[PDB]
Amino acid sequence: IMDPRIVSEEHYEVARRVREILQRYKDLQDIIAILGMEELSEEDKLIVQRARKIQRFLSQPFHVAEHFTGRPGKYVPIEDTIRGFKEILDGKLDDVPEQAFYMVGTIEEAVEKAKKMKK
Amino acid sequence: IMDPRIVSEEHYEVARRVREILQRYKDLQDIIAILGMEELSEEDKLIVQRARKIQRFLSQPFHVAEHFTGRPGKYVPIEDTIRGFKEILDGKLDDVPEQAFYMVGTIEEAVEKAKKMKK
Amino acid sequence: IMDPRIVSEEHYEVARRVREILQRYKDLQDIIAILGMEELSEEDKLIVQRARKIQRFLSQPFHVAEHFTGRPGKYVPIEDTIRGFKEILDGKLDDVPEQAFYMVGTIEEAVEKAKKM
Amino acid sequence: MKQVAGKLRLDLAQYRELQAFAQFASDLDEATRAQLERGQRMTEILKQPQYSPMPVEKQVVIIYAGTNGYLDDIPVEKVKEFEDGFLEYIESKHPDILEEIREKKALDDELEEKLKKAIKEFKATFK
Amino acid sequence: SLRDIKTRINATKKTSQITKAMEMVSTSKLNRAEQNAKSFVPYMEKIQEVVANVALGAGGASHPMLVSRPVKKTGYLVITSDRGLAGAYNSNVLRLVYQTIQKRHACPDEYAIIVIGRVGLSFFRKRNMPVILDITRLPDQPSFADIKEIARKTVGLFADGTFDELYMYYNHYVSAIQQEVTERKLLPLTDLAENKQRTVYEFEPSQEECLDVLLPQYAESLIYGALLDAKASEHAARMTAMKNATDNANELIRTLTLSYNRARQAAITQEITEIVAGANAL
Repeated sequence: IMDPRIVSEEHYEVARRVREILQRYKDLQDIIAILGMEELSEEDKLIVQRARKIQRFLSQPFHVAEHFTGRPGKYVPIEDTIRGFKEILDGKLDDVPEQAFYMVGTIEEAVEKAKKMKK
Repeated sequence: IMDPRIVSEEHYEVARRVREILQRYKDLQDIIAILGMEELSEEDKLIVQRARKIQRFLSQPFHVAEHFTGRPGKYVPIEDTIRGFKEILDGKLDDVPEQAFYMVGTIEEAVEKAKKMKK
Repeated sequence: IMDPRIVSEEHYEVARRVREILQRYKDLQDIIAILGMEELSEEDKLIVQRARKIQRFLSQPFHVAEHFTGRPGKYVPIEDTIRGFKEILDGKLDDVPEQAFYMVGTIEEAVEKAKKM
Repeated sequence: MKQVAGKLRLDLAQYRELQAFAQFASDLDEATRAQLERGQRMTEILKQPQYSPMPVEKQVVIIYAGTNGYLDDIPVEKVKEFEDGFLEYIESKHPDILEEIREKKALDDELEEKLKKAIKEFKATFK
Repeated sequence: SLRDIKTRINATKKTSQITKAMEMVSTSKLNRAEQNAKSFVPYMEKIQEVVANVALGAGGASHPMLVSRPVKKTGYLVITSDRGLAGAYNSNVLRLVYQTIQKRHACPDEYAIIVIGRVGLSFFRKRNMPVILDITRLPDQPSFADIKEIARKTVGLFADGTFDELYMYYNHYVSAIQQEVTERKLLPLTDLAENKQRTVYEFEPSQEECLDVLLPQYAESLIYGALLDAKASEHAARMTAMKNATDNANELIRTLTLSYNRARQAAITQEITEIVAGANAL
């Protein structure tokens, strides 16, 4: 189903942009372990910072996982999945800490959680 | 026999403290093979400085080896090995060069071997 | 067969000197890629020039190639190629264009090709 | 294609080696900058979508335009928009270039017409 | 494990190509640093000789910058690089200045420290030592006007009588493989050059005001000269460090490649023998 004729235009764009930023980060994180993060350029630093947040926002608390997560469980509809990933790709939430995306649901919760974290 | 119940408390602390420094230096070993030790700073640098001395003080001239090298063989009592490694770990012999712990018996021999070199 | 007990002393020396100059030029190639030719030392430049001319003098116009190019073809005896490279290594022909050594046979042909230009 | 693809082979071969190391560096020699910039643009011309094969006459025209370096003022993201825009101007000339490239296959004689149309049409509209 | 060692090869291959990128870019920057330094040498020669000749010729020592004085307190200038991959370049200048301050002074109030570069600043921020100036983020190509205000503070504090003795620590560029940790005494000018050939100078401007103008020009020139050599030696040090790092990675790639080929052949002979043993049994 990941064909431009079947899905919406922004669904196709957001899905292809997620794979490119994470594929770029995958090859670059290996280098950082030997050269150190101080030696890489500003475009690389920006890709690392956004890729970390994207990779964590892919996480979600399941209803069947309450015993393993200590959380109640949440459902996210397709429009909210597309809307949430787009703000991260466009850099809107560069200020939010990378620890505000673990086991969360909708993107509004990440901003509320950052306020609870006093930031 | 390496259990708190069988060995002396002094022996158990010295033996466990030796394996921690040797394991930490085996973790740094894969990165220094490329970059060398010029990048390392503070405790990681000090840990390799002591680990070098410890690795050499485990070498001993045997009586059966007199037929290969002109050096006489040596027998080292348990009280002398524990005291020598304890002083190396504490840092009392940090000023002595690393080449003064090769094929020796007791810690006092390292002091005179360093004095012979004059460095 | 490359040992001096089978090949003559000049055959061994000419082969060793050719490998030493070509190996030294391969080192300068990444330096030449990052920096300009004018910056190299006088001795470094005197080896880069020699190496390019020696590498071109290794080239030869074959007889089977007459269907694809105007070049007729050339057979060079062992005694003539050893004699030729020895003159090049001493710098006797450094005051000659690099194209004089390109796709040629014996050393006298490079001299006549230079005189024609 | 033999006349045009020769330049593509050299420009693309010098790019495969250069990007693996010189991609991150801010200031290098102008030659290396031009080699990277040309290699990035030629690797955008080779990208293509499914079920849209290109006739050889259209392929040699776009490759010729890129190899000669007329895309040096075009951003790396705009190269795909330039392919469709240039091929739209060529729709008016399909009657001329289809018969000449399909029958004569002589891109050596055709150089004057390709250079004239590509430079005057885009420079007049883009300025 | 055959699958595990392959990841190490892929890592070493990419990281070697990146240490090679840092070698080529540092090589280009070393040439500009040496070219730029050689361009200011004629200027440095002209400005330093004219101020030296008027400061020592046809007159006695009567100015606080030239005259010997009892030392109440002293200052030190040490210059270092902003990033850490330069090799032993930063550690050796810090070693010499640290051992020297400890050898003749036992309290932090006795001396003042002037430092250039993030690693030098970090070295004085860690442990416990005072700092009067902490400049960082200077451009790759420094101009005479870039460090003008930093030099003005250092010579100004001396001219105002706050410091009685001043030293400079920096690396000197000799060759692409050799760089020397070097030390100089900037003030007081207890020693000066003598050309043995002299010409007349104007007697209208006051002796004190004339010296007060030419002394800072010499200090600014000397500090700028030290930076030119320090940036050239930094790029030379990083070029050698990256060359060795790339060579160590290329050697590790062939040794790992050979081990992978042994594992590949071992896995195939073991697999084929388990297959044939099973077929023979059946």
